Amino acid sequence: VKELLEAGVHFGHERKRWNPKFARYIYAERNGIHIIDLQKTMEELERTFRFIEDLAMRGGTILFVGTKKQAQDIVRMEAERAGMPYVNQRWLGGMLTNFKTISQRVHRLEELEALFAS
RNA sequence: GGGGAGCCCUAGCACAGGUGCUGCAUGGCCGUCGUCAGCUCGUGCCGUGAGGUGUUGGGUUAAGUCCCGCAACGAGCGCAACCC
Repeated sequence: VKELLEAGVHFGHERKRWNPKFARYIYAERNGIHIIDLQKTMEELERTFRFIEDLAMRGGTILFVGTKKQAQDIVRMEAERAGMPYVNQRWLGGMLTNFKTISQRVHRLEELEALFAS
């Protein structure tokens, strides 16, 4: 499934503007663009969804942050079904250092919903 | 009959007074740049740090007025509004 549906439509891309370490995950580089090796993918993927299975089998959440048309749409959609918060918007500065600030904004938006129903 | 009080007279005294200088010792009060849109606070991030950031970028407005971007998210005095 993973390997076989992946060759369905995605793998390698980008014109040789490649970061060193990333190309350790890479086989070939031809036809003009790199070729992703689905092996290391599935390695880091059994690992990934092991991590994800655990963290989801004790409750905790993780984000979906995507801000490029494509990605953007999907994330929010999936997020709603996934429950978890989505960031398809300007990932604002401080969000994960300024928790008290963003929480200010939140409580105020809750208050928007408050003073709106009155 | 005198002493005492508001009460005026004269010497003496402590004093008043002076629109005499000093706005380069000052308050207060007006000017003026100028209704020009300007001066900053808060957590976070960048910078060894002074500090920067926010406020530099584009369209727009009477406007730091609003939008877009965006390492920031906002917040106060200004502009406006509450006043005639």
